[PDB]
Amino acid sequence: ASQVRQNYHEDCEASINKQINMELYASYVYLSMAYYFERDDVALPGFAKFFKESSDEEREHAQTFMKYQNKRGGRIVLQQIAAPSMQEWGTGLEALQAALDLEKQVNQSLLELHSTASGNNDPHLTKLLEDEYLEEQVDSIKKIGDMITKLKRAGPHGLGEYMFDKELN
Amino acid sequence: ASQVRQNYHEDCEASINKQINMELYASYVYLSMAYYFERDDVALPGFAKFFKESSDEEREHAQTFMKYQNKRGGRIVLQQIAAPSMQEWGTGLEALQAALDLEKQVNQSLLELHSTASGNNDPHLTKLLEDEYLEEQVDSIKKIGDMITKLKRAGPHGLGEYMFDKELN
Amino acid sequence: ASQVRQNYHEDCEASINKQINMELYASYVYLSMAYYFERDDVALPGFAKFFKESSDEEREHAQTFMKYQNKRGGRIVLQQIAAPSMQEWGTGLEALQAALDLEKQVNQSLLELHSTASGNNDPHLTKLLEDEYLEEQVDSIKKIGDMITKLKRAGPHGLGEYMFDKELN
Amino acid sequence: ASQVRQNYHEDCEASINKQINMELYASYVYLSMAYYFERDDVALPGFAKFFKESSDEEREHAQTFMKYQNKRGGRIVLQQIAAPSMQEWGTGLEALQAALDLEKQVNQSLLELHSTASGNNDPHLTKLLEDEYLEEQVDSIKKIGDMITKLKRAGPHGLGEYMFDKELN
Repeated sequence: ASQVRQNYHEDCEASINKQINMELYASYVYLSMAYYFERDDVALPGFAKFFKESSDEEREHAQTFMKYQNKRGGRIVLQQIAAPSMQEWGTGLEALQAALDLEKQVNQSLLELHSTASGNNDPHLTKLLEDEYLEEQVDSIKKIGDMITKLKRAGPHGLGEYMFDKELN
Repeated sequence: ASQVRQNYHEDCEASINKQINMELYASYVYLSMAYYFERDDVALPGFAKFFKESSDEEREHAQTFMKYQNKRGGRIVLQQIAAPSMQEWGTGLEALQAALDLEKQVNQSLLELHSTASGNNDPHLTKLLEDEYLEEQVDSIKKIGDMITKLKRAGPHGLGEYMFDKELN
Repeated sequence: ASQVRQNYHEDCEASINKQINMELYASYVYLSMAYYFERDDVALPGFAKFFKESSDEEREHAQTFMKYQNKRGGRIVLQQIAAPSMQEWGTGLEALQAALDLEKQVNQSLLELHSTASGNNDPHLTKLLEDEYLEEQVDSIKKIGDMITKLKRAGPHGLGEYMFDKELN
Repeated sequence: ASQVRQNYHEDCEASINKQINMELYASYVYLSMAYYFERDDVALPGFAKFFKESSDEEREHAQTFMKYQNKRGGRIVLQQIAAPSMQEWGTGLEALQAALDLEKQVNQSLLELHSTASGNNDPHLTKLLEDEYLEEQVDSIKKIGDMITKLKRAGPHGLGEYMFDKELN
């Protein structure tokens, strides 16, 4: 084992590698969306900016887990990153609904990892998840829910979509 | 009696305690509205801010009356604060209409207290009400009336509600 | 359910509503004390300031729970706020002893909520309680205990009460 | 009559001259107290400062009434200023108790003048009294009451009198 490893279970190590892949995949989905909203026939620069920022945040979350793996003496194992499930994401609303679903999937995975850490009596890892992942994920979910409500109000097509896009920009 | 008490009638003292309770209740109604408009399925941050500010103002008015009670040598008696009449407040417009009604109820109570003070020849208290309560109350009622008109114009649902909410934020 | 709700148990949601009511009640008790200590026949401005600050902190803690309820997709339900148990609070020491007792009651309620959250495997809520509630509550209890000891030393009546009041102001 | 006089009754004019004399007398009492507390065998510089300030305030109130008399076209008539009722004022507490009594006497006179103005339908004069006299008088009475309570606490003789005197200085 690593000279640093202490109280770090192999199941937690493996689950962290899975989470790294999931965050990189989410990053890729959001990168896809960011550039979809910059197509000449879409031209929603607020949505584009929102998804570019989201993409960067997910990549940063993957990097934090990679740093964490090394901190604990586990070994990073990187796997293929799947293509995003779509190439075209539809309306602003459809992309936000897809984002909400993705953020809830990621949250579920993080909560499962917390359960694994808790079951293996790893309080350093439960603390990391609580402070660095679970809080950001709930805030992201609340933010996207609010945005969906606001966009539905502003009436999710036409002038309302145009105006809502300005508040993101 | 208090060493400070002079020309301060028991009916005025009692009415001031009633007014403290009414202002705290109004504060509580507006607090309820403020967080209703921050629900993920409502997401009207301008309305939320407006009602949070209104809540703070009503609490400050209650505190000013508590300080006044002590200044005159009366004794503050605090009673239960009723639950707000609703848990969910409907549309932006419905909440403003409820607020207008509440502000008029509070104004009527203040005007009754002015009449009690005047009838007991208490010019210190009539001055307090005129300067610190009645003017703010009329301004509040005018402001909410204007807001209702503006929201009805901007057409009180959908995009217009979304846009009006921005002017409050 | 809310579009945002995930891993949020109805018992936790209900317990948060109870905690909101308890914090608003504590706020009301401390507001009562703040103005009691500004009576002309009491005139302890340090104690008044201490209890006004405490009142504001408890109100802010209620608001943080209201924001939290919305963040998780639960629904705020507001109830009547009871009158403070007293209208007159006795000596500085008696008010501090009442405050200590109240702060321990609140702490017990928070610890019960932590137990409920832990039992429902809600690490987002256990983290909130640990970081935003339980630490502040232990610090408040230690501070009030220290103050009680200091006031008993300064000999809890007369000149000593007068001098101790200055350190709060 | 004066070229400026309008809606100004002779009874109000006369009562204002009486009030000028009363405020000058109060000023003289407080001047007496201020220098009593600077005797070598008294040496309470906080009390001295407090009464010197009170003396100046009462003189300023007399001057405001003199200016008011001229503003309305009445004619100032100045009378003898009585010697203060005492040459030696006893303890700090006895002087504050004498001051409270004097401030209540002055308040009663002002309230009588308000009643005279109101009865003669003189709203310019009722406004003056409310804004420039009655509010300051209530604040003064509250302040002196608080001081009496604080001094009785700090235990009105000996070390406590010495320490209370510092908060005034």
